[PDB]
Amino acid sequence: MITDGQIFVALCIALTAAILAIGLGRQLYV
Amino acid sequence: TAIKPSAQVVWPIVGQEILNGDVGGGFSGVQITSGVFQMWRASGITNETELYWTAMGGLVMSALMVFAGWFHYHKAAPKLEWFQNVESMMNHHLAGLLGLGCLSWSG
Amino acid sequence: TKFPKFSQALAQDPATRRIWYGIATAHDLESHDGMTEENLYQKIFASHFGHLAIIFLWTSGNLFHVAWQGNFQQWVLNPLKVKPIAHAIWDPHFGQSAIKAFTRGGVSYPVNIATSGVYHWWYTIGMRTNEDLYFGALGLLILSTALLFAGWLHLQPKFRPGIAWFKNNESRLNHHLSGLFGVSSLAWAGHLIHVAIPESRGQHIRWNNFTSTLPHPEGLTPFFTGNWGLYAENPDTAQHIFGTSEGAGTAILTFLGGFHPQTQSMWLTDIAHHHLAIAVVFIFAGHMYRTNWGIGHSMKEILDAHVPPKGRLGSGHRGLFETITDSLHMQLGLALASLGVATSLVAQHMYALPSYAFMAKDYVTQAALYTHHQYIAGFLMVGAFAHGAIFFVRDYDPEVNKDNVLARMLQHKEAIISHLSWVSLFLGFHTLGLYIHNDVCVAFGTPEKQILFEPVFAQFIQAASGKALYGFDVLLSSPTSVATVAGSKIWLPGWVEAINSGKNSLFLTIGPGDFLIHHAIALALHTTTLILVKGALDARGSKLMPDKKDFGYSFPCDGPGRGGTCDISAWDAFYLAMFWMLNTIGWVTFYWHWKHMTIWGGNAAAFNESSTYIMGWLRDYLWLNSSPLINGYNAFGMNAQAVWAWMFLFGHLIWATGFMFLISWRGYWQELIETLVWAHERTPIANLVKWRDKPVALSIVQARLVGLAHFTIGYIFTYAPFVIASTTGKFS
Amino acid sequence: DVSGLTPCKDSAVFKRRLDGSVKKLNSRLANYTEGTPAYIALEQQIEQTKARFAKYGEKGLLCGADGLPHLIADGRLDHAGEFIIPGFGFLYIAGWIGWAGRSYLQFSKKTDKPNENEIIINVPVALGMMAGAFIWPLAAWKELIDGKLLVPGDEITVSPR
Amino acid sequence: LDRSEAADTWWGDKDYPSSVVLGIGKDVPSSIYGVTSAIAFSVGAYCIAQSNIINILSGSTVNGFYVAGALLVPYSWGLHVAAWIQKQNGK
Amino acid sequence: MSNDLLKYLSTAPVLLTAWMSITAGIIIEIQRFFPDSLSF
Amino acid sequence: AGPMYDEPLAPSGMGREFINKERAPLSSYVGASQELAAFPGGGGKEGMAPTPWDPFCFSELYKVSANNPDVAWLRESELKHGRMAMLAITGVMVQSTGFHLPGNAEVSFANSDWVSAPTTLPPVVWGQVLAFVAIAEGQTSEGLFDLWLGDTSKREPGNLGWGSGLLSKDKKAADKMRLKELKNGRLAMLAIMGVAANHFIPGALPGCIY
Ligand code: CLA
Ligand SMILES: CC1=C(/C=C/C(C)=C/C=C/C(C)=C/C=C/C=C(C)/C=C/C=C(C)/C=C/C2=C(C)CCCC2(C)C)C(C)(C)CCC1
Repeated sequence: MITDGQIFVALCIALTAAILAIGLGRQLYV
Repeated sequence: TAIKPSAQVVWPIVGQEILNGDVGGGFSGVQITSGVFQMWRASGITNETELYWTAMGGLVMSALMVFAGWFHYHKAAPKLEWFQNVESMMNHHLAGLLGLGCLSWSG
Repeated sequence: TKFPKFSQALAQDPATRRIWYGIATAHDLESHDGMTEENLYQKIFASHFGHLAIIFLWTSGNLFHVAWQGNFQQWVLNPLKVKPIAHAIWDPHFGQSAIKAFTRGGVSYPVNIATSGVYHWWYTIGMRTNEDLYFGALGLLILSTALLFAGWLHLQPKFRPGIAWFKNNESRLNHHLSGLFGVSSLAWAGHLIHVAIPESRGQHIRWNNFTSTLPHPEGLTPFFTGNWGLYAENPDTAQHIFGTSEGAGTAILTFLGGFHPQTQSMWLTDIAHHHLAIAVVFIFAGHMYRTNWGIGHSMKEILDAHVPPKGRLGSGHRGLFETITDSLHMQLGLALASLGVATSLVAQHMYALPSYAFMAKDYVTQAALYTHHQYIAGFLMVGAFAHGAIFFVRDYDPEVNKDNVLARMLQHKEAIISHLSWVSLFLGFHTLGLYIHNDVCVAFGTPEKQILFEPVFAQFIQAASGKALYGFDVLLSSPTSVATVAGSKIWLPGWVEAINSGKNSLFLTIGPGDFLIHHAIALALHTTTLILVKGALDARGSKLMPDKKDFGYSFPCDGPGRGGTCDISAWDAFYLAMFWMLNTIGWVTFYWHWKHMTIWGGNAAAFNESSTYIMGWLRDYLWLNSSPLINGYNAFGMNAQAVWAWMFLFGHLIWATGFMFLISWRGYWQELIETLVWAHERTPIANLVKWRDKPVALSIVQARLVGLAHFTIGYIFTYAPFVIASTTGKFS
Repeated sequence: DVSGLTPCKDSAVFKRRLDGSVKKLNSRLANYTEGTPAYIALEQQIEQTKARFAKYGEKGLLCGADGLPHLIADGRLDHAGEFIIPGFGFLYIAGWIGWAGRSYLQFSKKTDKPNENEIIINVPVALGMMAGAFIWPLAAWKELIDGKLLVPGDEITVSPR
Repeated sequence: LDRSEAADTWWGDKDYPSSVVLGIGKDVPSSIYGVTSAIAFSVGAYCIAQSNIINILSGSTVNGFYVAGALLVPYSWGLHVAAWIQKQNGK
Repeated sequence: MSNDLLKYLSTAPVLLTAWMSITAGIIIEIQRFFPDSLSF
Repeated sequence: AGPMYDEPLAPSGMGREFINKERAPLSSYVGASQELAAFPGGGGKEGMAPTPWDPFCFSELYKVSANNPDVAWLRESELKHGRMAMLAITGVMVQSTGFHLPGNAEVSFANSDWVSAPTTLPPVVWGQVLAFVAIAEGQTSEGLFDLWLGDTSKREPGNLGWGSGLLSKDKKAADKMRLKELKNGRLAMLAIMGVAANHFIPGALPGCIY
């Protein structure tokens, strides 16, 4: 049984990946 | 009601004789769906000699039409003035073609 | 600074085609304004990083959803009865009946039943609880984060690799074969021997105790002493039950062959030995090329001096190194062709030699995986040929390839195209003729007249592999054969029983239907290759258009002059060959699905009798198996296959909508849009709201692309519901 | 015997198929009376069916599990009549047709009006070419040896490579 | 490896290839190449025969020194090709 | 009849129709006299 | 620009002029047979006909393409087949009488079935024969790709250098001996293939004794 805290830390890592993806997209655009 | 109308028969060549299905009346053939049987029943044809003779008459009419088509181009072709008589054409097609056609069919 | 900043022409374009062409030329970096080779390579590198990040995010998402919403733990106990769950459904449009119907799989909420085999794969490699899946998802998320950071980093000024580094072929090939292939396969063999075989034998090996637990009781002492047969001694017994210690052996590297009897899947010891051996071979292969020390090879020297005597192949392979290392399209085409062949190979091998536990009895997953990988193989092959054509029209230098092995292809392209046309015409004429002959013979109630050809050569190959029902008695089928004698002690004792056992898909029995459908497949492959080869070879020019290379790869036409020049650009030869790709993969998947459905039902006589004529194909496969799909929802109610029925009709709709773009062309729609423009400009109130880009009909190539995409998407979205829903409803 | 097949003479499924076809016709036969054209035609149908099955049995065809003849096309002369003999027959006829066409084209080009000779066939000489094409394998070999079958390679247009 | 760092090995005009294609073996005499080729082929055939044919290969017991030497058959092929190349090069 | 009608009958479609009718007749009559010949 | 109707597809400066040069004719080869030209009127003398026999014209098929072999290659192959067939027919005739080498415990050369005679021997005994044939046919063959394209310069067809000195110095007698070789080789080829055909299907050669 996956816990709510486990889902939350996974979501935090996903948000970090989102920020890095935005940065990579900006650098690819320029 | 019981007999299935059929007026086409296939020859036996490559096993296509299976298409001559059981249509009733001791006859084997391909069932038709053109309504010509009911048409002839309405017209009053009750025997096959009548069908044969109207077929021969149709052949004579077809030959007459081919002759007329040849004649009206190669022997006696009308003029544009003749063709452009639309009023006379309408008079003859209303009263002469449709009117007398309906009158004769009614008779 | 309009949206297509990379294309000043499209920026100045005032119509609505600016948006379309910018979107579809966004990734055509070679043709971008003010572009250099070094910047092109660096941007490609960064995009590769982003793509790898996306792949790992997709994998982590699958793992997380199965861990959180899937019944993996329940499925582990009873794999053959519990239906695996993909993910939960959240839909405020569902009715109570829909919620009740989609509540399944031993859970209290609506769900989707997984048809990807991920449950079987994870169970085989040794995942037993949702925690393991969750930690794998976290690891993949961290890996994606690292890859995104790398992609960002390598676009920085001090971290931008150079063109020489990019074009260093020898070092790249050495490392991508000795490490990426070899060491990675060695790592997978290590994972199997350390975690998967113990878990299949009833041992919980995880990160907290894999250091302490020995993979073998002997340890590495046999390995260092050279008594390597100790690791093959004591294999798993035929009474073994997967995941339990009863009937479990101690061997870690074996060559038993055949299949594990309970799971009807290959032995994990065999798989570990496979990966270890192939890792050794790859590591040896990866020391071929010269990199910084002296030993090695020079690919330029090899290609240059490989020329046969008396100019048989012209000047040989001179200049091919230059063209390949300069043109990225040739490299892309070679990679796509190799990957398409590999995808066809995995599609053909997964069903014949299942590797994951209990996948053989999971009929839906097998068909889904086969259809999936065959379709992707077709896509990759068409892409390989398309990029070969782009290389010819964009990157081919006849001065460099003066009398080359590649230039002689253009020299005798007419002969190649004519012979492809001949073989395609012959196969099509005679296959269709035999099929129609059988159709008419059965139609006239005389099946005895059918022209039924036994696939004698394929049956001979099956006998040589070990089949015995045909009675050929050749090679491995012959007990006296030297091949059988030589192999009798390693793998043949398992392989012979596996192949001769009738409950398996390994070397299926074949007949006249197999003969005819195989020749149809040959027709389709040869015709697709004809279209693609003609496009690639006539891309540079033709008798109707010798200066096609000046116009480029994808242009609409040359006008109605010279009789008409529709579909002449050799992009239109991709477009036209995509139809044949869909056709051939559809025939292949129809064949696979029907021949497997009958065998799963224990009714192979139906295929052997009805597959010899197209009426039988239409009646006993499509019409018969379409009932559970179309009955997904009806007037009386709805089942869990209502989603599949909706999709079948949705794919039908998309496929039919593609015909509009493919048939009706641009002038009609341009005039219609002119009338609509008049109406909008002349109506009151609405005329205050006014466009910025002048509306125009879609371009010729744009609409060809859109119609082809509609055709393809309708194709896949109307066949996938059929192949999944019918297999699920019949469960056979 | 090859590939697990058996002859159609000792084929229970083949015999069952024969009896099923015979029983189907004899049933359909009930609708019509004795001596009628349809009755005698169905009797011909039954006789032809039985003759076909007997001929298939006698010819030595191999019948599979489905009870239908299977043709073996690999080269074995035990089953030459299935493919090898019809194959050579078709090859001869097709080469006859191609040779007649080629020779007529060779004639018609030399004519003053080849374009009109192609759509209005000079039948008196065309029949001559059809007749003379009977010996095409020797004629083709002779023309090949004399260098008149193939046009050289750089006398035929070819597009810009 | 750069494009410039490569010797000119193309030999389409010539009847035989230059000895530069042999790499490190460019200076090896043809007689030595041929005799070593014969020895290598004989040894490799012997090893394969003793591994697989004379004794049927058993998974429990494989010699290893017969697995090695079986690779000398490709080596023998290369050696006899190089023997021919050196013979035509007169080296 | 005349050179003109002979030329017209020698035209391509008339000749193709006549020749293919002859071929179909030959095949049909061969089927009638040697029916159901699956092999030589 | 040569005997061939088409230029070779091999390129200029890499073989084209080598293939497309003049080649010797069939008439300049010692193979004519008086027996074929043995009838009233036209005929030959000294065992040779005035013209060679080639109904199918395989000799001059090079003019169509250089894929087809040259008359030099064809004569080389003819003499090879003839020599091999002469040895083969002599071997089967001698073996079928029952004469055999002494033998020992290891080897037994006693077998009259010429078809299965090699099968009786140990692996080594026929292995040596096959190895000798493999080495010799492969060492003596140098410049055979040159006889195919037609350059009878380095290698004469059929002249391996074995006992070529015993050929007479007179051209007439040398050609006579070469013609005797060719005739005996062709007769032996027919004989050995006839015996093989008789074995495979009986009755192919009615005069058989083996
Ligand atoms: C390190 C990797 C590794 C390990 C641990 C094992 C372990 C085992 N293998 Mg081996 N195997 C390997 C790699 C490995 N293999 C490779 C690369 C291949 C070639 C594809 C094979 C092919 C193979 C077969 C076919 C069989 C085994 C079997 C065995 C068992 C006994 C072998 C033995 O006693 O050899 C002892 C040998 C040594 C101590 C010396 C080996 C030195 C080698 C020859 C050096 C050269 C390697 C060469 C260049 C690499 C390329 C391969 C080349 C031979 C073609 C054991 C479980 C048998 C088995 O389990 O049957 C049930 C069996 O039948 N193996
Ligand atoms: C246009 C172009 C292009 C493209 C191309 C392509 C796309 C191709 C493809 C191709 C392909 C896709 C191919 C394939 C092939 C294959 C093969 C060739 C195979 C082989 C095989 C084998 C050899 C095998 C064998 C074996 C074994 C080993 C074991 C078992 C048995 C057997 C016998 C089976 C490019 C880019 C280049 C560029 C230029 C132009």
